[PDB]
Order: sequence, then structure tokens, then C-alpha cells
Amino acid sequence: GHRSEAKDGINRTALREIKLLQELSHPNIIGLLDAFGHKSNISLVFDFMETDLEVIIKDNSLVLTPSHIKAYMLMTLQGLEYLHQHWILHRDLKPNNLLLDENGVLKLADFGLAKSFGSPNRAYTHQVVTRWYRAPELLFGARMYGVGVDMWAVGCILAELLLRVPFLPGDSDLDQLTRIFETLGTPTEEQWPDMCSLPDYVTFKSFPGIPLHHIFSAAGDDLLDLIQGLFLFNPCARITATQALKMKYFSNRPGPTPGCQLPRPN
Amino acid sequence: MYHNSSQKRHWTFSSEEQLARLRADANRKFRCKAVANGKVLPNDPVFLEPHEEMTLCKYYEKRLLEFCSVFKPAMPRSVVGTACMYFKRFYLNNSVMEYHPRIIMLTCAFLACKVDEFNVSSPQFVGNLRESPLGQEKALEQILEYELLLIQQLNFHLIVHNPYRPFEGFLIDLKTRYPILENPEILRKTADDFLNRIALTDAYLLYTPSQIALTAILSSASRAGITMESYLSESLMLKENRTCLSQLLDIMKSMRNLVKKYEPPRSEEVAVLKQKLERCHSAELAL
Amino acid sequence: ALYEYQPLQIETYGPHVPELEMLGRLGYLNHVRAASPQDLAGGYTSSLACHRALQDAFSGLFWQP
Amino acid sequence: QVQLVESGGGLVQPGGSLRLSCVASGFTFKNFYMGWVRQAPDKGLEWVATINSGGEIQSYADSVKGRFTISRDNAKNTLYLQMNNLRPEDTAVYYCSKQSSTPAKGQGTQVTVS
Repeated sequence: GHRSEAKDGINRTALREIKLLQELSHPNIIGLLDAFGHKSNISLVFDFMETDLEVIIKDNSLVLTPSHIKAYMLMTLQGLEYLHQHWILHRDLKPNNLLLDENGVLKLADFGLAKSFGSPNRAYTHQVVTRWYRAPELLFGARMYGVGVDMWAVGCILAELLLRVPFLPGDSDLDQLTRIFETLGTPTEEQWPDMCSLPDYVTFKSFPGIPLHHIFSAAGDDLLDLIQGLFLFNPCARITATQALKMKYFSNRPGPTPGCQLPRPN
Repeated sequence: MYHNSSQKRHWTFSSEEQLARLRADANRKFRCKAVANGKVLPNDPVFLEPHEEMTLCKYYEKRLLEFCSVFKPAMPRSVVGTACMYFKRFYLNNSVMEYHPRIIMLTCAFLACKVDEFNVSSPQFVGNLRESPLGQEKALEQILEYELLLIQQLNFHLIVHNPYRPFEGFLIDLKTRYPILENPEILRKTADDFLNRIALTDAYLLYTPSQIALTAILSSASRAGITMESYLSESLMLKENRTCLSQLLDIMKSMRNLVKKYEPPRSEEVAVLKQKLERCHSAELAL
Repeated sequence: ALYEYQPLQIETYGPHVPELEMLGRLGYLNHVRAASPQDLAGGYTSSLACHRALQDAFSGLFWQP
Repeated sequence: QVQLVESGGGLVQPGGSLRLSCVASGFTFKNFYMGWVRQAPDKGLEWVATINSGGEIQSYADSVKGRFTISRDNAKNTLYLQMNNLRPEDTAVYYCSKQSSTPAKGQGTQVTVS
């Protein structure tokens, strides 16, 4: 781990967006329309989007029906499934980075933290993903991880869809861990066996947690089943984007709202 | 992934002749530009021939390989293959007479360290140059000046697929499904040397990284006197599609011929051409 | 219209990469470095390294420009 | 009181097969992710397999991938682990585990592969 600025030339974060989005093409992933520079400065141009998921969540006048939420989750997981099949982690999923065009098409956007994964010879930064959406293995300092770092954030986005409020708003890395454990319970070794081996692992008081059906009173069994799989503590057992799309929640009767019928913020 | 990559879509060409035409095209354009500036005549012997630009590119490519092998922070192999790929692509459409290969080969390695996420600081990078701290800073300034230019000449296609990971994939498949080859690890030594040989040819611009890696393995098996045609027909199931088995066998023969006819740059010829190239820059033909 | 899962179909121009469950029972994972408990704790498994190496090896094997 | 009762263990030869059962009681079995964990002597706990509440998705450890199959019958409140092509390294005590929320683990059944 190293770098700097001002004498390193072109911003490495912008190079991440260029090098990755130049290899990807999917309806639910933002498209790079133009890139240009001048004297180690660089500028990127993307598809013109109308709004993002955060303003939709914050719009008190906007009513989120079960069909609306299913459509947002479907498009998010479809773009994320494409990402993971090309061995790329987004590592910054949040409502800010889920943009919607004028036709109700959701696209993953900020790839400044995205990175390829799957290689055993590469070490990975654990200080990724915005704190409120960061998986516990990252808070425990994991330098080798997988798709769970995205799926945990997807669970926090779905929880913010249902609650219209940040699910786990930690003030610090330790406060984020307390909120995770006092809300979902503290994992035992049977639920996360090698958890103690993580570089920045810290032992917490055993909290029982709040039952999911109490946290999400408006969710049915199929939706509760999906949420539970996204928040499994074991990062190897936590469901993948493909597994999430194959769950009964997405194929059940309420169905997803078409893109042209999704609500448009005020 | 390669099968839908920009490398496959825009930077994999059909023939050596296409590569030669692009390089001769870059050489001719610089000549026209220099003559247009009214300093030189259309056939001034200061101009380098396309075959002389190639000899200098072979030389500075080996110097780039040598620079990476001694890089103080141990450099991953994927950074080196990415940097060499950048170097090949740049002088496909540019002349060594306009942008000096010495500065460009360092910019390729500098950019490859960022793209591949091999995070070294700028002083850590130029610290590997055996020059004074006065000169190491001058080299860094020139690298930052050519950095944007390199990305433009690559059409902002930065991801390079190397044959190193495909090489490991076949070994896993060999160790798993091909017991006929007892201990596939015996081939790694010779296949690695064969792999390094094709890296100096234009094979990176003509073949897929998977074909390159399989060629190195099967060639090493041929050296060890080991038959493994059944790995292609039976294990890779090319018994079904005979036209694809035929194409792949032709691709591997073409690659082995690329290495057979590779001409290393002679040291005396490099000395002459470096002298001519240096005179070409000092006259400042650009303007 | 209701939703039903359809797998994404992308041409690899190469041999068939074994399914994830075949990696275990056919012994593919015997020939990749075993993941340390610190790796399993973060989610990294040996099947990740094995699968990507297999995919990169077969990707574009049959593609000719 | 919560209770998980494993059964089905025994001595099996290399390459043989065994199915383990786990009868759950004291909680709403259908509403929880369930899983299997195993512990061999002089070795730490090893996650084996997990299945969701609805049962349509499963996840397996690399060491048992392609050989084991986890399933559940929510009507009978039982969890299953089909084990095929058993190897000597599969020898361990096998435990049914509540993989979500309040933790629960049974007493364990011994599987021995010679």
C-alpha cells in the first residue's frame, strides 16, 4: 500500500472508473460516454441520469409500494450479478450510487472504489464501502474477501428502502460494529467460525439482537427470507447476487413495477 | 473478461502485415510532418526506417523487462505484461522519432502500476532508476508529461489480459483431468521460458492470452517428448468441433513460427540507431 | 408481467468451464492453495482462485480475429 | 425450550454415503436459516452447509462442494445432510445449527470414515 498526490500524475480513482467501465456494458451499469484530460487532469462523462435512489428514499411525498421496492432490488441485483460474473467488486454500494434515468432504469454508478477480485496474490483494502453499509468482515480488517462486501451493502440498501432511514448509522468503525451486533445479534463461532482470525477483530458483548419481523413489520416471509440471507454473518454463507435473484420474493405475485411506472421524485 | 474485452475488440489484429502497415504509417506521417516544417528534405538520412524503429523498440522493450525485474518493490508479473502491452500498442501508431522510447517505456510501467493496482509512490518508482536524485526527478517530470498522451494513444483501453492466469488455469485442469501427464508441474520451467520468448514477438497483438498460454504448455510438452493431443481432442472435447481443433492447431503453429523467426537486436546496430535517433530529437523536427 | 430468473448468456469462445459444484467433487480444488482460516473469515475461498483461473484459461481459446 | 436432535451417524467406508437428520423443537423452524457444522479432533469448527428458510438456495463449503446436499422439511421440522463419496477427512462430529439470530446447536452425531 502506497501512493500520494500532486507528483503521481493522473488520479488513480479516475483511472479505476476508466479501466473498468471501458470493459463493461449492461443496462443496469452506468455507461462511460466520454473521457478526456489535460496535464495529469482527467474528466469523465457518463449517461445522463435524472435522479438517484437516495432522493427517492428521502422524498416524504413519494410512496414506496412493495412492487416499487421489488423493481429497485431487481435492477440493482441484475447489474450486480453482471459485475460479479466479470470478477469485479463494486465496494461502494449505497443509494447515492444507484442512479435512475427518465425511463426508470436503475444503474450502478460510482466505480471509484471498484476492483477486480479472485486472485490469491493480491491484498485488498479493508477500508472500503461507506461506513453505514460496510460488512463486518471489513470492519474487522479483512484484506481478502469476496462478493459479501457488496451483498451486505445491498441488505443495508433494502433496509433503507423499507425504513426510509439509514439502517445502521454508525459514528465510527467501532460504533458501526456495535450497531450491527446490537441490532442483528452477535455471531457465535457456529455462525462465523474463523471470525477471530481477522486482523482487526475485536471482541464484543453478546447482544441477542432484534427479530427481523420486528425490525421490518411490513415485510412478508419471502421478503424476510431475502433480508436474512443478505445479512448472514458468515461471508462464505451470505447469499450471492445470483442466489438473491432466484429467491421466491422476486418471482412472487406482487411483481415488480415497470420502469416507466416507477415514481419520479419532487 | 477477455471474450468481451476491449483488448479482443480493438487490439487483436489479423496479420503481421496489418501491424507492419500501421507502423510504416506512423513513420511516414512523422516524415511528412517534419518535411512540412521546412527544416529537412523529404529524404534526409536523419529519418529512421520502419525496420530501424522496430530494432529500437525491441531494445527498449528488453530494457523495460530488465527494469521491472530489478524493481525494488517486487513487481507483480501482471504489471510487466501490461506495461509491455502498452509499449507495443503505442508505437503501432506513433514514431520513435517523435516520442522517445526511453521516456515512453517508463510511462508504460508507470501507468501499468496504477492500472494493475500495484501501489508504489512516485519517489519509490523513480528511485529504481540508477541516476542521481537530480536526474530521478527529471525523469519523473517527463513521465508525468507523457502520461496523458499514452492514455490517449491507447484509446483509453487500459485493461490488459495476460497469459499468466490462463497458464495457471490449464495446469489446474491438467492436474485434475489429464492423468496421462504425471505431474504437470515438470512443464512449468520450459513453458515459462517459452512464454517469455513470445512476449518479445507480436504474439500479444495477434493471439488470445488463452491460446498463448496453451501454446507455451504444449510446446514444453513437445520439448519433454510428451504426447498430449488427447488433452485437446478428449479433455477439451475438440473431437466434436474438428474445425475449431484445426484452427487452434494452426494458431499454435503460427505462434511457434513467430518465435522461430524472432531477430534479437544486435548491440552494434543499436549503438548506431540510438545515435541517429538522438540526432533526430535534438534537431527538433516537430516545430 | 411477473419475473422469473434467466441466466445471463455470454459467449466465451472457449471450452466449458466446470460448474462450481464440479470443482469440489472432481478434485479441482486439490490443486489450488487451500484458503487459510483468516481468508475464510473474510469470505475468500480456494474455489474463487480455482474458478477464475479456469475461466481465464478457457476464455477466447477458440476465438480467431 | 429450543432443541436440535441430530441422528444418522455411524461408521462408513471411503466412498460410501450417509444422510444425517436434525429434529428441531422449541422455535419456529421454518422461519430460520439452518445449517450444518462439523468439528474434528485437534481441529477447529468448520462450516459445512447452510439453507434458507424457504429452502430454494443452499451454500456449501469448498471441502464438501459437489458431494454433500443440505435440505429441509419445514412441515416435519427436520434438517437433512446427504453425504456422498465420503472421504476419511470428512470424519468429525456433525452439528445442526441455527445459522441466524439467536444461536442454537444440537449435541452432535459422530460420522467416521475409515
